[PDB]
Amino acid sequence: FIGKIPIMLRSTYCLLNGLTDRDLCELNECPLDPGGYFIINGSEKVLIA
Amino acid sequence: MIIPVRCFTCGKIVGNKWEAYLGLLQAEYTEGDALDALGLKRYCCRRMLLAHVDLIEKLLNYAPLE
Amino acid sequence: EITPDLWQEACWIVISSYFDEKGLVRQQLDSFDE
Amino acid sequence: RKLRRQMDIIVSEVSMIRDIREREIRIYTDAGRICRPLLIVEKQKLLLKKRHIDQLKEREYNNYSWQDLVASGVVEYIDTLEEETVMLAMTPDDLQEKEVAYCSTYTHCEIHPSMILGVCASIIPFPDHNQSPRNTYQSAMGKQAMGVYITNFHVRMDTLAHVLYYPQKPLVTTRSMEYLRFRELPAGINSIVAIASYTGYNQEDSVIMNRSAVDRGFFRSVFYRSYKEQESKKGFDQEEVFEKPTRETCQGMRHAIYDKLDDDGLIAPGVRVSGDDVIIGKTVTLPTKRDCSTFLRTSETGIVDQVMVTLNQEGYKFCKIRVRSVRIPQIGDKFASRHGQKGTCGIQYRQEDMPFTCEGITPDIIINPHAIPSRMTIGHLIECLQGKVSANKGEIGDATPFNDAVNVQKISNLLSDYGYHLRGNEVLYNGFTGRKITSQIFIGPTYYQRLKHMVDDKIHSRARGPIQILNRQPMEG
Amino acid sequence: SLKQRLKGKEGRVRGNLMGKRVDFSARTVITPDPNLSIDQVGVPRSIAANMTFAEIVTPFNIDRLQELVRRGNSQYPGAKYIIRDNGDRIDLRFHPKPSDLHLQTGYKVERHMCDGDIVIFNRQPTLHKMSMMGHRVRILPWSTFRLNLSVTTPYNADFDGDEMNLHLPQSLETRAEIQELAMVPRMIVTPQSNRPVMGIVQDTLTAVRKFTKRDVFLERGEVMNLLMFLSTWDGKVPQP
Amino acid sequence: TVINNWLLIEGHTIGIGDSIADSKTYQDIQNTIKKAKQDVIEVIEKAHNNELEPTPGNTLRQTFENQVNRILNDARDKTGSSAQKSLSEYNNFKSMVVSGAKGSKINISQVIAVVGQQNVEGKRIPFGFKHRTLPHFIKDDYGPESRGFVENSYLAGLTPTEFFFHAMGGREGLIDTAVKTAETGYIQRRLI
Amino acid sequence: MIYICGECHTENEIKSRDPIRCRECGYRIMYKKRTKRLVVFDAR
Amino acid sequence: PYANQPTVRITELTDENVKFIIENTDLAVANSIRRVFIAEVPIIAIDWVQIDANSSVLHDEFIAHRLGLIPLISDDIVDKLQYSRDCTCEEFCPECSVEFTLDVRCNEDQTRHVTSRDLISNSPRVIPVTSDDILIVKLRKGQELRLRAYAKKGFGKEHAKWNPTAGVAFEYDPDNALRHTVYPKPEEWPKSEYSELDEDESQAPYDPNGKPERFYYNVESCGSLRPETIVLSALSGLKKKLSDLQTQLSHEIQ
Amino acid sequence: MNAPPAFESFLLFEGEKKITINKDTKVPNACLFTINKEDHTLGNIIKSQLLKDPQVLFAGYKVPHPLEHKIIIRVQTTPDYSPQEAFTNAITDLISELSLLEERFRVAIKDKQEG
Amino acid sequence: RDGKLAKPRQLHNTLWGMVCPAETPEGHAVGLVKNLALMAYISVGSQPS
RNA sequence: AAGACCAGGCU
Ligand SMILES: [Mg+2]
Ligand SMILES: [Zn+2]
Ligand SMILES: [Zn+2]
Ligand SMILES: [Zn+2]
Repeated sequence: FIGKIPIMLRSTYCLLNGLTDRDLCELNECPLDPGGYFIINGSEKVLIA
Repeated sequence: MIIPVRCFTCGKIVGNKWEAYLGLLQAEYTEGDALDALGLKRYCCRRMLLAHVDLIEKLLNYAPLE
Repeated sequence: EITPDLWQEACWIVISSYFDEKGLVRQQLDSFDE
Repeated sequence: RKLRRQMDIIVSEVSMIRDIREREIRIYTDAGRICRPLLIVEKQKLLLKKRHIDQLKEREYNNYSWQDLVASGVVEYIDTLEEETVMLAMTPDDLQEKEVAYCSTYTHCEIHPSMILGVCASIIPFPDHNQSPRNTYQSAMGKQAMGVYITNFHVRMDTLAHVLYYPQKPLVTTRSMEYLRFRELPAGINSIVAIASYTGYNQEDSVIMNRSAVDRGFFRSVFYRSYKEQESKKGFDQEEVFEKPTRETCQGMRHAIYDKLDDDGLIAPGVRVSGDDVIIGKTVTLPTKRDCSTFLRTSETGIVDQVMVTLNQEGYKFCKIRVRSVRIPQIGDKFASRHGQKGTCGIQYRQEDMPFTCEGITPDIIINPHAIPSRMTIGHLIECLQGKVSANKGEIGDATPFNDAVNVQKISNLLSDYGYHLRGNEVLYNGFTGRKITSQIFIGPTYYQRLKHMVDDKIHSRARGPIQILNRQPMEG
Repeated sequence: SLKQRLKGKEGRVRGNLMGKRVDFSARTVITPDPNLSIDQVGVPRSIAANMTFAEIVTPFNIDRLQELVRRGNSQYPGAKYIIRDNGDRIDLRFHPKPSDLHLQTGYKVERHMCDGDIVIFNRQPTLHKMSMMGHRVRILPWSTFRLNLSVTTPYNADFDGDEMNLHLPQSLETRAEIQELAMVPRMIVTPQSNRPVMGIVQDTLTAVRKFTKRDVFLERGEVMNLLMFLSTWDGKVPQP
Repeated sequence: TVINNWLLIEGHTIGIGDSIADSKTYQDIQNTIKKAKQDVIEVIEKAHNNELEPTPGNTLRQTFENQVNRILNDARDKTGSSAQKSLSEYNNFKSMVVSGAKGSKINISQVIAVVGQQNVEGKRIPFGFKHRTLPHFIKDDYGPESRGFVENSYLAGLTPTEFFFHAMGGREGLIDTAVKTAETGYIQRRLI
Repeated sequence: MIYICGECHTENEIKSRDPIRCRECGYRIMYKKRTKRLVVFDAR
Repeated sequence: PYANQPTVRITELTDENVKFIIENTDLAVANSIRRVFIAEVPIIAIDWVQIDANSSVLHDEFIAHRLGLIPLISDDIVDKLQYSRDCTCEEFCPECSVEFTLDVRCNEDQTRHVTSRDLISNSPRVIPVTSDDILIVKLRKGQELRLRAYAKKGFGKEHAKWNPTAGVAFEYDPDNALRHTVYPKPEEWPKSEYSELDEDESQAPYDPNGKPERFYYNVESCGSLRPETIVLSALSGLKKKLSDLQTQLSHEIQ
Repeated sequence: MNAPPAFESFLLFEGEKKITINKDTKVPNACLFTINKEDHTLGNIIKSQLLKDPQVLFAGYKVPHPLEHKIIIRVQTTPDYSPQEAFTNAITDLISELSLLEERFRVAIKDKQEG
Repeated sequence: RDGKLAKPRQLHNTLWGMVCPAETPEGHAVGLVKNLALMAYISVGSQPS
């Protein structure tokens, strides 16, 4: 173990990956939410190109 | 969220017509014919049912507290 | 075989298909995944 | 190019460019290059044919998709500096066909010219009928339009969340709003807008509003404020504790009522909370005790919506509180159409005082005509006419930018069939005296947005308040 | 370092001596009100309740000031503070303190800003001296500043989310100065180009043209209505 | 007060009928735009056959651009004058422009007749690509359509290339508005 | 105190200085029940 | 120098709608009548709301607002009720309010629609008008909604929930003989349903001596009051306002 | 937060006189009536009725400010006739007309219902 | 953001189809903050082996 | 407490 890397939401290594509408609703996650942002200390952070 | 009780412009009750409108649209009425059948003559009441978005159905998918 | 001025239906069908496959944030997800 | 189109050993990622005059051939597999898809044109004919459209129309339960369209060599990704060698046709039906030819070596064709717009600019109806500065203003103001931002907002604990009571999808829509999911989360209301000078309170950029409609829930909304509070330790016995103080047995002597707190020092939800009310009673044992309790933002005058108690990373007690307040649109509140016509509410008249048609229809919003001539937002008028047609027809109008199948004469001809003046004018009666108005006023439904900026969040007054420590001058903010 | 403390903008000299933050100032959004005069400004009640003006007790106004003190800070018009001749400050906002509510000549009562007060009104880009003119306070409901629309072009203001600053002079002498020097009607003609600054704008100008054409014929009741809205009218109906 | 309360009776408005002109006016405008484009084509062909004589003190490019700009400006002015003449006495655009309340004769011309030439840095639209403005046009194309002349009006709507060129035109104004303020304020402060 | 759990909606009996984990399930998120005292709304 | 002698014709009379024509009266009279139709007609609506349990996805004052917009049958007792500010009691009594109680829980799996049918009143005369049903809220399984509500008496000036009317059509001089409006192109304007001219001509010839003389009405009721009694109540209220002015002005003269 | 309550449109705050009568010194036989907590509904009615009186030389009304609920009516009459009498007569005529209209509307309703 | 040189802020021809021409912020960042077109895709890169 | 960064509004 060398460290922790923040995970982009709905990426291939996110827990929401491949989940369906029913699963996302059970998890209290909006299916319309695109992801593509990070969660750091509870806040949502978006990297600007 | 949910159909308004009153049309904002004139004040006609459109809160009891959403289910009937959905049923008519399911019964292969077009929007214009369904609105005419429900008795919404002028465009101010027609826009209510024509442009409504029912988000309450989406809100009811999430499991509730208690 | 040519689309004979049905073009307004055709182009929006292909656009629908494109946005159904990819969506809007693919550059983010693809960049992070790679 | 053949290998790239066959996807054989060259990814469609890769751009290839031949500069003939300089005799160079450049190939880029580099990352970060921006590119867009285009249709391939062979000779004068598209490679996209009717069988492709048939399969894509049956896309469901056929596992045939955009990737299968790419693999067939029909669409190709092209980046910026490969466009220098590309001959593009704006549309197939109008530049591929033989004329007194401008060009015959077309190599690519755009999918649709409206794809040059961004996310915020794709919600503008008739953007090609407006002035570009007004399009920019609308693109900027659309990010501030209030609505339902996310469906699961009741779970989220966010500061400064605004949600609208009755969002409506636009009566006049762009073909690209379906892919922006604007139907599912609309950010505005269709409203009956009359462009007239009624009483001078809509002069400049102001708006007159109908008070009866506002009383019926027109543009009503809710504001959620979130408050974070953390139990912690720092020193050997310095610690923060959630508890209900006795008012006079702590260092922070102030007038505020502590009676609303519970046993654990947290207000239960459903309790009306006003200015100075203590939402969280937290005491720090002074190595007596120091009051670090949190208060509401002044005059927020809200109601506690949700109280949550957890453990943080370290493991101390952590508390989030969400407060709601309803906000009925007032004079100072800011409203805007989809065309850059922004304005505050000059005054609100009841239904009795609003002008009315022969059918009893009264406009929800009245805007001054002087906003139109200089700003040159004709798309606003065209939207208002198309929406008037659509509300009667029962269809939703199409305001996609570059469709030649919509023009103002055709919309007028459609409107003339419903018993209305073909240009959208209508005879209005004076609300005060009942007399007819000599001029005929342009009226119709237009999509309007309520903006984040409200007068209640901007009004401020000062008289011998807090003083800065170093300069002994009044505080900033 | 000290050089950095004194050198740039927001340094001591420019940021705290040449310009500084002040008391008795208010800011909010401006909305039109064509029923006000060109020297009047609409003020919300909350701002007028917060803002105060110190007034000296004299035998003429002692009864009114006592009534204001009895009203106190709870009811809208009353006083917030009473300042004795010795400088001690009595606060009326927390408690009735009925022994302290006595007034005598020489005291200063800080009353709430009322109708008729004189205020400097400013829009921030402040490009010429007509960007800050003295107005006369009228108290109105809701929470926006209200001003006549001919006054907009001096300030270059439009009612699209614009906020304007309000400064309240705190002394009789500075009140006289603002009244005699910077009042709006005294600033109609600019010395910059010897032209009027305020004019008839927007609906009214177009209506002026349409009203002054030859074809405009007005019936009896319409004439009586239009004459009812004249303030300088002598009361004699002209022969048609 | 009195004139607002009178305007309560007559009322004022703006609408689509205020911006739609006569079919004969439309035909005149189209004919003017056609002859203007034909004239620019003739000038281009004269330069192509090296028949254009350079004005004293000015380069061949300068005089060619001057002639084309002259032709296009004359066309836009003629079309605007025709559109203004076509206006009725009831037109609300005219009622607003004549009284001087807001708007102008060029605003009426752009609304009804022709939006006009689009300029970047006081010049006609440049060649951001190698020898062309957009990938839709051919290289070395100095015609009105390729270089940013907007043939249509706001009422009729713009084609995609004209729309992009108009966005380029408005971007310059926005940038100038955003930039000039610092210099103007610094000059004002130094003078004071 | 009665604390609704954030995952399983079981209420927990719990008191001051107790470490928060739901008795049924160990979840760490709790919500306070709406108070008993009544609040009056206008239907405006 | 004296009052009109007006006459009333009634053309259409249904449970929703009343079309009638008033002849030989002033325009100001007609405008004030149509304005009183909206703002001075008393009706009964829910005004005070207390919520006990609300686990639905809509918040408390959202539900209270919807409850307030639900029409209540006001036909009988709105003359009997006092205004709360005029009632002699300190607290809600049958002479100045009507109590409603709501208690719904969704135990069943499929979603339950809480409608106006679920509102229960202490008295039978003032059921919600829709008794399809006006939808108040939708409930998932396990969600609950319990509340009490008191209804008072008011009119449209206070709030639009006390508006008895679903739009009043009003029109006079269908053929533009008085020229109160000026058509730039008369041939482009559709003809009114009250027009008395041929299909070939656009406008009636100008009448310099005429004054507006027939007023065409169309009062559409929202269901609380019958459209026939809305007009009568409006006339009585306007007469009472004028009589109150007469009384207090006689006092001021004295 | 600065919104006045809904009832100031229609309800006296206690101490206000419903009607106030002030002489106009600019012109003889002219009076100014101030009606508190009223709007166009009543002012337009009274003005229209007053314009029918042949002995009334001037009759007009206004709302000094829409955010305030106040009516001002100016009445000028001929030398031998008091504006008070003109106002009372106008009110009585309006009441008589409304009563007749009510009776005829009731008769029309009864005739419509039983055929 | 402090550079008064206008050149990098102007809407370049090569933005056609790549960057929205209408959508930019006002103030000091006009033309310096750009939004992506609907169909624009940013290349992820690959090895040129 | 303060400092820093960021985003936005009105000219
Ligand atoms: Mg502004
Ligand atoms: Zn309606
Ligand atoms: Zn649990
Ligand atoms: Zn009672």
